Amino acid sequence: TARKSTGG
Amino acid sequence: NYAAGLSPYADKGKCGLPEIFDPPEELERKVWELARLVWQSSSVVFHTGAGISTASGIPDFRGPHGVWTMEERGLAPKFDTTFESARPTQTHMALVQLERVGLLRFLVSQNVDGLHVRSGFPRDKLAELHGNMFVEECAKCKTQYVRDTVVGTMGLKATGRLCTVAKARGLRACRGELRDTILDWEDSLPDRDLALADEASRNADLSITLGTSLQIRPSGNLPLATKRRGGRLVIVNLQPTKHDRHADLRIHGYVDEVMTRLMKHLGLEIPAWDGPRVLERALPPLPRPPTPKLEP
Ligand SMILES: Nc1ncnc2c1ncn2[C@@H]1O[C@H](COP(=O)(O)OP(=O)(O)OC[C@H]2O[C@H](O)[C@H](O)[C@@H]2O)[C@@H](O)[C@H]1O
Ligand SMILES: Cc1cc(F)c(Br)cc1NS(=O)(=O)c1ccc(NS(=O)(=O)c2cc(Cl)cc(Cl)c2)cc1C(=O)O
Ligand SMILES: CCCCCCCCCCCCCCCC=S
Ligand SMILES: [Zn+2]
Repeated sequence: TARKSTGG
Repeated sequence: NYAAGLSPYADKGKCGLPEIFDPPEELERKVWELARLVWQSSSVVFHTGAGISTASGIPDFRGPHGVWTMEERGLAPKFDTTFESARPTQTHMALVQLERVGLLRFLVSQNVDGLHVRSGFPRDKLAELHGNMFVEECAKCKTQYVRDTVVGTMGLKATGRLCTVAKARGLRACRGELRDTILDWEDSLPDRDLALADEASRNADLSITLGTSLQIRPSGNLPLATKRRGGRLVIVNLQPTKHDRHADLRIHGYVDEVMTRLMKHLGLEIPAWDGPRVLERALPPLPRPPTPKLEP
């Protein structure tokens, strides 16, 4: 569970 | 563009920043430094993003005419060429060669263009963290299928084809559901591929990012683990990137040019591309070339 996002 | 079935709830990040260009004097000075840094360093990991496929006519996401940049200001994106017809760039090919002579330990890519694999780059030294338009994968047994043409879905949807693997005992077809490998916003990264990239980047002592704005994680933070463990960090990108502050060396130039100069400073030929050559396993290493010359 390491999701592709920008974090915020 | 996400009429292709994908999430409209995505943070597109910071789009459309203006492109910086280093003046040609400072560029040559910098690329020389990189070349010394490559040769001087034992384990070297490269991190690619959309910026290295722009030369082939595939747009970036967050550039001046990026996909998200244009969507964000109410406009149709502009595709020059298809994924099938797109041809590997000097950078794609330079990277191929850099692996052959052991100057590249591992390659980490955010690109779904399929062009690293089609460049001939060995798959077992490549993490394709956001997927590959041409690769589909069996849900039941995890087996992958590199195709000649795109699998025709994104967002980890089913492509409407079944797995042809015949199993060890019995040897009858698996018939699992084949799905694309394209991650959607907030989809989990691939376990194997992220693990290898994570390890590669921890134990790397030089990380070089090429043509990524470094805004999407975890992909864009792997180059930092290199530094936290005492390594160096080179950032080749036209726009500024999210981690510019941590770079030991920023280069603001065209990536095809930088690599073109880099391969001369290392005294290496950049191959031409015959056409699509899926190479599952890396060949035996070629011998490491002559020592680089110093600056004239
Ligand atoms: N020839 C060039 N030389 C150097 N840089 C270039 C060139 N052409 C463009 N650029 C720069 O290259 C940079 C490209 O940055 P971005 O567009 O954010 O692409 P990513 O791969 O980092 O995006 C990651 C994910 O986000 C998406 O959702 C997908 O899932 C992606 O996989 C820009 O700063 C350009 O100025
Ligand atoms: C040659 C081909 C055969 C197919 F079966 C299919 Br599907 C597509 C292609 N063309 S492709 O090059 O590989 C190709 C692959 C993917 C995308 N997706 S995209 O850019 O996000 C996009 C999505 C949506 Cl919903 C509308 C548009 Cl206008 C664009 C586009 C193309 C293309 O450039 O047309
Ligand atoms: C790798 C370069 C591709 C640039 C051309 C644009 C192709 C469309 C890609 C859409 C793929 C979906 C991306 C969503 C990823 C989660 S934010
Ligand atoms: Zn299967």
